[PDB]
Amino acid sequence: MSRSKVFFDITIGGKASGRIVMELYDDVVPKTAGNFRALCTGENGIGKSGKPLHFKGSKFHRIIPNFMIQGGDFTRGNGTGGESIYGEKFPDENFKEKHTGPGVLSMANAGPNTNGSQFFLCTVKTEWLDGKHVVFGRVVEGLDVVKAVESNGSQSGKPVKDCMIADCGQLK
Ligand code: PRO
Repeated sequence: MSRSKVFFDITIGGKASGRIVMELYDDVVPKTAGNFRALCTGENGIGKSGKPLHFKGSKFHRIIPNFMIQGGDFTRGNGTGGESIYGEKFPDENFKEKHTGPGVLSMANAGPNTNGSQFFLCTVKTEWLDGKHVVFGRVVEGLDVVKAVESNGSQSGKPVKDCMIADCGQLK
């Protein structure tokens, strides 16, 4: 069945750098896709954390060259935070989709069954994450914008400048 389309407009050090367009796999992982969709639109308002359940304004706090760009921590901004629309953590829905190449959209976590709002966009094939992170979508436009963000990461994960999701939402 159906697939939602969502976007991020990115700034890097405040400079507009383009739009990333993502297709979600609502047909394979509807609960996982649906959480991410709602966090793009902001439609579930204020969460248990007291902060908006919305990626807008948040950053890619962890970026690793030749690996992936990671965001979604809109409560702590640093990898410790994030909150799903379901309330904090939800189980791994399935591992039907794999990490096959750059562009893959997958959930960051802290171990089995700990999905929140943190996610990553792969800049390479990361087969070693298969069966441990739930893949729920892929980039279909703006992979160049993904690369631009990637150039600001470091081996340590720390970005050299703020890569921000200046706007986001759903297209259809
Ligand atoms: O941040 C990390 O290193 C792992 C791989 C991406 C999701 N969690």
